[PDB]
Amino acid sequence: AKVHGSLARAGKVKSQTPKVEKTEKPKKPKGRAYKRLLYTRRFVNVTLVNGKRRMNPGPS
Amino acid sequence: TRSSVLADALNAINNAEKTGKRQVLIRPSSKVIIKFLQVMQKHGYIGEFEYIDDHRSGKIVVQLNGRLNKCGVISPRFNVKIGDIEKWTANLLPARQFGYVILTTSAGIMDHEEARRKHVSGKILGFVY
Amino acid sequence: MRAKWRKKRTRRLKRKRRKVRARSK
Amino acid sequence: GRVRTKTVKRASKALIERYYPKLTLDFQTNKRLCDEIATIQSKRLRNKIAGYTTHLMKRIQKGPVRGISFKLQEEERERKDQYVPEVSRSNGVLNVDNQTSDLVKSLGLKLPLSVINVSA
Amino acid sequence: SLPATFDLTPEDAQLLLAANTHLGARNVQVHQEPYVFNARPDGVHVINVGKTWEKLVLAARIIAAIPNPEDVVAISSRTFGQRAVLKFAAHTGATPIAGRFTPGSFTNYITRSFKEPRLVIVTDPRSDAQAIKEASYVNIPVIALTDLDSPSEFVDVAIPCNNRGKHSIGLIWYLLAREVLRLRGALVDRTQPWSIMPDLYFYRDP
Amino acid sequence: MENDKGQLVELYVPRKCSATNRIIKADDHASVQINVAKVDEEGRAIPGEYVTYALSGYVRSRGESDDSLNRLAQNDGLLKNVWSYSR
Amino acid sequence: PKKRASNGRNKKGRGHVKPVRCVNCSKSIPKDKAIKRMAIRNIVEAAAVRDLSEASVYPEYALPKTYNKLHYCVSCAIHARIVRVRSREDRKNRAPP
Amino acid sequence: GWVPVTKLGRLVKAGKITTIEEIFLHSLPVKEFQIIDTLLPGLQDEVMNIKPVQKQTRAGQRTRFKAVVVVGDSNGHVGLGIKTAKEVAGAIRAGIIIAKLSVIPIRRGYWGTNLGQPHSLATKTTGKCGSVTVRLIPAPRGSGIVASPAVKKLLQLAGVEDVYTQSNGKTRTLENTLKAAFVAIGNTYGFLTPNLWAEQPLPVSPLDIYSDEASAQ
Amino acid sequence: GKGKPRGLNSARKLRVHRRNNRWAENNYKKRLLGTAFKSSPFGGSSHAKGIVLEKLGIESKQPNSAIRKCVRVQLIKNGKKVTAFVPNDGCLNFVD
RNA sequence: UAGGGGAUCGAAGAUGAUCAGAUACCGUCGUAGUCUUAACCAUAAACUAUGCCGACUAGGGAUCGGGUGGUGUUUUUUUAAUGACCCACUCGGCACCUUACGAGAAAUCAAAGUCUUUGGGUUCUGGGGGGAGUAUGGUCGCAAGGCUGAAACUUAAAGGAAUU
RNA sequence: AAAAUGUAA
Repeated sequence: AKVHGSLARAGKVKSQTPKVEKTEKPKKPKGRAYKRLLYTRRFVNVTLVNGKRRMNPGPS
Repeated sequence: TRSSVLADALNAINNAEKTGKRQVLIRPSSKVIIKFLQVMQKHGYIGEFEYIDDHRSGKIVVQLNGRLNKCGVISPRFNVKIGDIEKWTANLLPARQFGYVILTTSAGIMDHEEARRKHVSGKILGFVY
Repeated sequence: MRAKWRKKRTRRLKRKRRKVRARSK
Repeated sequence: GRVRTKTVKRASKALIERYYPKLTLDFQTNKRLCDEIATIQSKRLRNKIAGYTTHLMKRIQKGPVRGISFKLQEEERERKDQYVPEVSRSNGVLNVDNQTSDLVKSLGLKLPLSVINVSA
Repeated sequence: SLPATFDLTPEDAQLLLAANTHLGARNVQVHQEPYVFNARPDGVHVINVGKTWEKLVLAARIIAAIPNPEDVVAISSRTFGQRAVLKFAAHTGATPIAGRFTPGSFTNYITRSFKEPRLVIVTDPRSDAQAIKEASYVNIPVIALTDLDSPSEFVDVAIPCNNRGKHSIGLIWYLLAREVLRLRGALVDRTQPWSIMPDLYFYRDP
Repeated sequence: MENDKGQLVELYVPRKCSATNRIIKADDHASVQINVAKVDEEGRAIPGEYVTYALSGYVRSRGESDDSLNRLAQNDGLLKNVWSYSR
Repeated sequence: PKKRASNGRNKKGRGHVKPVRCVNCSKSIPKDKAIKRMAIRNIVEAAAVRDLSEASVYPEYALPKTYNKLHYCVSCAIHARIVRVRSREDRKNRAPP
Repeated sequence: GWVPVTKLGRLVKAGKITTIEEIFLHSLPVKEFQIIDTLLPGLQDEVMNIKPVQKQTRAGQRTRFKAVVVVGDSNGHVGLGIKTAKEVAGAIRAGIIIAKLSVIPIRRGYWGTNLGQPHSLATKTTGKCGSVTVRLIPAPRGSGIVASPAVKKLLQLAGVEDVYTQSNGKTRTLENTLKAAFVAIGNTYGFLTPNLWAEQPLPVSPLDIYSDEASAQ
Repeated sequence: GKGKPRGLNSARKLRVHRRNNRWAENNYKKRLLGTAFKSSPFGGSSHAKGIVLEKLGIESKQPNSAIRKCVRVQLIKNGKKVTAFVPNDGCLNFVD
């Protein structure tokens, strides 16, 4: 095999990608308040009785 | 050669129920095998037997029904310490309500629950159901 | 391949290195 | 090749088993007989049905036909079921051995005894 | 249980000798058939006529023991006993299937050959091995007319007959009908000759 | 099969073989029950008077339904002699 | 895997046989594990037979025959000889026809 | 639109037998699926998994769909539905029909006591398939269905609560794992137990006394 | 028996063959043979340290076609020159 | 190894063709050899790829040895007598046929059965495949080799039966 | 009688 190749691409694609950041997202409670929202958002008023279950659906 | 005589009598009996026999024949029979025939007979597993007397060892034609399924032996003769009885019931016994493990004690050849009342112990023979 | 030929390979190869070790005695 | 298929033997068979008290070995009548009882589609098609049945009519006039009947022949079967007019219990009574002799000695009556030789 | 006069009879037994149903087999004799009355030398055997009447009267207790006398299958592989099976279902009202049997007469309810039986009857248990498996997948009684050669696989009653052919098949089914009427039927006593003819059964040529 | 306060618990009761004392379960498509009508005076088998016999699926797979047949029939009185036990 | 309870052609009861020679290629083949057929023919063909009783003397002559045994090596019996092989259940057949 | 065939199917459409226990009692087999539904209204579903089975041709390939579905309820009734159809949808509908034709009852009592309400199993029973042995051991109340994910939901719709299971061989196969469990519960009534060593009268068949109304037209 | 002695006094026979069959284990062998105490870049440790000898560019194999981008190391407690794998995207600018 | 013998076939080798090449496959000659005496060597798809003894679960026919019966036959001089064959039966056998409710991955096998319904007694070996039956030491052998028998390193497959 | 071979698509 090749013992001596090319190392010019040390972080090539890493920096040649566009510069987009994180905006200040809505606050999410910590602990007990968080699991309160999972119990309803999956069981109570449910998500969607379409086939089965989706928490991360599609473009529809 | 012929080592465990009790295991050989049970041999012809294993395939006897696998066919639906109403009779069986053992050989050459010992004193130990005699008191075991009474064990199953005592609870209602098998029927009564008839020991034919000859000038050699002996032979017994036991008339079985169809209640008995598996009759085996435990080789060799093992040492029990009272705690072995409460562990062996879950070692091979089909249930916790029915089934008997016969062994040899000083007062006779009986099972764990009967030996329970008299706190007796010794070696081991086989399993019954 | 045929392992009969693999046993002929090692046969002469051990005998070869046998006389080469005798050159040091 | 020129060989009859499914719909040919199938249709020729139906007509003969329900309308047998008719038919002949003629083509112009068996062809127009298909036009008098049932209904078809084309003419060429109808012509093939009629030709195969005149072939079958020729084998029916020779006694039994393979695979076909209509109850009329089961009564005809009872008539020719008695043959022989002579018989083959006449010659003697019972032809036996030495071994078959001891057989009658244990159970029978109207079966006499006669000895043979036999070489094993 | 025993009837009344349904025991040993001189007239019934001498008619079985005019049938050749006492003649045994040859080199062959299947384990489960030790029903002999003297071993006939030269490679032959004999059949006990009294124990053969027993087999016929017993399976007949199971014949008239079926609700509707029409769901009784009368199968025949032998061409010799084809008119004989037609006459049995002609006096009781059962269903005869002589000639081509066809796989799907007990199973495959889609066909016009399918009939749900409560009693099954076979002529030759050897060649009819197909009708044997049919009844063994639906829980139904199986009858077979064996000799000494035919294996009694999956059958209940194996009567000692003469499946070699000839007049043995027509003799068996003749007395079978006389019994389905003696016990609940249009029969009267034991001194009953029966107007029916045995020469209507048997094989007729061509 | 009961409990502390008596009562018959655990639904469904399977049958049993009268020749092998071997329980008759539903997965057996080869077990046959005999219906031998009991005849009396002037014949008459009676439409409701039968004798039941149990011959399992394994018995038929060997053809042994004929052995215990004479056995089970002889002792009840329908088989005058015919079979012999002592062999 | 193993397709015949005899593997080749029998080998139960002994454990060694004298190998003979093929007649076509002459390849050494075990005695019992070889193929040998009966060549129970006549001296000539089905035509020159009456031509012989024409030139020969005596009344009608006699007309002799010639018997032989052909030894093959399996490879020879297939090139166009006693073979044509068989199917799964048809291989167990042991009748000459 | 049901209207079945045979004496069996017509005596069920007549209401002479409302219990499936009469079926299993005389060991009589099943032929129609709609009949097992007139006796069992509470039949629920539970699809396990589908695996496309391929077959080669002179042209290329041709794969089907091996749907592994089961039926039954929380009592003692279960169903075995094996189907291989052209589509996934057809294998679901026709696979349920097959699961009705193979319905069998199960046995299970207590671990070792006798109080009330069968909670565990009865005896040590087992079923094999190919190279997969599945032994069933009785367990005390409060535990759970101890086995694989598939055999666990299988016994859920079997009516049992407590159980232990020990396997030997290659078990990563849905087919043979669950086909051997269909065998283990079938042998529940195939092993003689003392509390069932009394001789039964063995009643006369329903299609004998009712064989008068379902015969013909 | 089925290939074994159910003998009361043959307790040592069972012990003899057992130890010899344990040598067939890849885990038992390496354990009692002290493979790390002999060779193996890690002698009884899970963590170690070395010094960069040089910067390499080793590639990959099948069913692929690309480069791995690597480097070289050297044992301190031993003195054995080795080779390591550089994780993440790039970061070769922080090694040296 | 050493003597004797040494027809035939025939590792090597020779050789005419054959192929693109032919130191192979085809032909022909022929050293050792193939045989025997006295020593060796000690491995074989040395296999029933199935260790040794013990018991039971099967319908049957062949068939070698001994055994018992048959008012069976042949030999004839003469009923004989044996000897030969036939038939019933039988142990030790050499195998087979149809199934196997059994077991088995399947092919299959009355054993490879009596294994989760888990134990008759007992011997030896393997534990993914390679590396590699290779190394070092030892040990027998005239030599060749035999016996015991590694490590470093490598890889996610090797492999077995079976259907299209 | 003679008649070999298969680049990353």
